Amino acid sequence: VSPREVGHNIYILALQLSRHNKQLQHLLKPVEDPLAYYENHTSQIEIVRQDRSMEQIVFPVPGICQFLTEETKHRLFTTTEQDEQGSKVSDFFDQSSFLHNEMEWQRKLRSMPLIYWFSRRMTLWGSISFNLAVFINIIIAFFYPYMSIRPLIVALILRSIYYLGIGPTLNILGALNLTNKIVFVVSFVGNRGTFIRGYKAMVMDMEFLYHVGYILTSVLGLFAHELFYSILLFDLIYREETLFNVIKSVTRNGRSILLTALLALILVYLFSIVGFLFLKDDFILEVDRLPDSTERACDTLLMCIVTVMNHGLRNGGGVGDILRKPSKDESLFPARVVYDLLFFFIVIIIVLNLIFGVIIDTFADLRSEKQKKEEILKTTCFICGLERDKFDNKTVSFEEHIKLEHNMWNYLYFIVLVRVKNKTDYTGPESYVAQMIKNKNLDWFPRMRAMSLVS
Amino acid sequence: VIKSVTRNGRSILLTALLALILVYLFSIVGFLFLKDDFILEVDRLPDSTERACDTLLMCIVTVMNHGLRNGGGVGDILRKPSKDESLFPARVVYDLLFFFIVIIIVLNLIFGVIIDTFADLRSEKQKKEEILKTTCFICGLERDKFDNKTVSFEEHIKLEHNMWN
Ligand SMILES: Nc1ncnc2c1ncn2[C@@H]1O[C@H](COP(=O)(O)OP(=O)(O)OP(=O)(O)O)[C@@H](O)[C@H]1O
Ligand SMILES: Nc1ncnc2c1ncn2[C@@H]1O[C@H](COP(=O)(O)OP(=O)(O)OP(=O)(O)O)[C@@H](O)[C@H]1O
Ligand SMILES: [Ca+2]
Ligand SMILES: [Zn+2]
Ligand SMILES: [Zn+2]
Repeated sequence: VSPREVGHNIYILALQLSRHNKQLQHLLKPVEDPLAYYENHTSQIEIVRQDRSMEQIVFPVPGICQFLTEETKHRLFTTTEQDEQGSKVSDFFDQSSFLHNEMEWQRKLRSMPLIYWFSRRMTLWGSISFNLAVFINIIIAFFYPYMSIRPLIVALILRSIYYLGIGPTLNILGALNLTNKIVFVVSFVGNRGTFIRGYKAMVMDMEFLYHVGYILTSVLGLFAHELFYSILLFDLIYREETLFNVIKSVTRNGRSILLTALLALILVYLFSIVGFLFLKDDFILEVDRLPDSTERACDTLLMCIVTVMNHGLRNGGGVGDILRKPSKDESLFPARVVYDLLFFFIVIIIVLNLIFGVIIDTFADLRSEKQKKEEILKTTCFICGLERDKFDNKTVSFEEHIKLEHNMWNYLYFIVLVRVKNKTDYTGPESYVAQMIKNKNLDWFPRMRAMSLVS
Repeated sequence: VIKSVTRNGRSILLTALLALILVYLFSIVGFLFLKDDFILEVDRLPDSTERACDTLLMCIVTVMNHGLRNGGGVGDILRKPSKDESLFPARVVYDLLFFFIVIIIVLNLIFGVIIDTFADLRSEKQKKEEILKTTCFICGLERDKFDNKTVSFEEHIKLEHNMWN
């Protein structure tokens, strides 16, 4: 038995009693301070019983709950998605076991000082890696083939190049990049705790495979050929969230873009068939022969298709740009004019612009989705889903409702308490919530209801 | 109109850095495999062709300067290959890949960002104007609360909740 636990229980009893006594309410207010400690370690939630009645539960916060990370909290709060009924409770509750496993990993990790310290500088390791990769690629670009502190680093690199040489500078930079990427991967695993789910889950994790590929590329740059260092420049997309969104603008409707490209290819095949059938003599292409200056590019259907696809798409005016220039007196001049105008209109003006139109549409779609998600998150309760306008002209404000009454993290703390507490010691509401969790029922989370609003 | 471009200038610059990285990769490939094809015509002030891929730096400069500025891409300036050559399919794939990846997509991301910014500015301006016109500055009540009331919204904002008062 610990006096602190008994004091906390008596404090919870006093808090419950103070609802009907103003003197107790005043005395329990904190001015080291026992009241302040109990107040920072006490939490409260609202639950709905079988009889659709709302009850306020006050419980002490489990000790393991102090190890939850602000990055994990922000990530959950910003990624949790609504369900068909428009409720985030399903996903937020589904992540509870992962949250508890993360708390236990953090508690285990903080006992290992070196590894915790290494895990605390993941951003530093990544920045160092990116800077080394940029410098290596710049040196390669500017010297290949051969034979803030950033200004200081550039000066040291110039001095190393001037004294030792480009090869030795590149070798030192590569070794440093490899050591730093290894430290970064060790820090990444120690922090994210991805092994906690399992070796299968860790392998399935895309970030971990991306880092492993980074490591392999760095090894290849160091040993096989320095030119493999260029691939590391792709880390810019990983590092930048705006560039990633810009690329998403294109990768969200990639199926649409590819179908448009297949449609362009089909129109090119048809135009090549027509040209082979009727304009064979007009496909004369000039050629710079290495040590005649023109060749026929439509003697076979395959080659004609290749010529059209390669040149008409890449020419502003279309296929007609590369074709032999016809004389007005020729009997096929109107046919050629119709051919050229039809290709330029159908393929260049319309089909080639469908890809850019799809990209623009995707841009707008991403903008609208992001705005809607931000609006919902900012102006709606995470748990109950009530809007800010329901709390206007109310004793309790929306901010207090989300800070004290329906705190999702307080609900998580209750779930962890129900998980850690022995079955024999459960109270009424603890047992009800445990039974509901066992039965896979979320009706105990409030929904569009608030005790402060109704009373 | 200039704000339409300067609001997401970071996005434009990141797109340009991405274009530069693709140009660096394409230049590396060309130097490794298409060195002989980088022949550029030159008007010498008082031979008429020069090799523009003898070093990686110069090749990068050539690609960045000409392939971005040419509608058809880098393939426009490269030596024209004969179908009988054993590298003709490689050259075709090179040219189509550069024109598709760099010109069609990457160069259009800047214009797409500009258009998106245009729309964002339009929507923000409309929302701000609507709020200002149809909401009380002080109390924030809308016009629809004053319908069928002795005191109208205009009188509420002119006499009752005057910010200048
Ligand atoms: N149900 C909810 N609806 C909306 N926002 C919520 C909800 N629960 C928590 N938040 C927000 O999530 C963030 C986490 O709140 P939290 O209780 O952790 O406060 P804190 O300021 O980080 O902690 P402390 O001040 O007690 O050290 C805060 O922005 C809080 O407003
Ligand atoms: N709280 C408010 N909400 C909305 N509009 C307001 C508010 N207070 C003032 N305004 C508007 O701001 C402008 C300034 O009003 P102001 O009292 O100065 O009237 P004025 O016509 O300029 O003066 P006067 O007629 O007395 O010489 C007017 O358009 C008024 O409608
Ligand atoms: Ca009991
Ligand atoms: Zn609530
Ligand atoms: Zn008012």
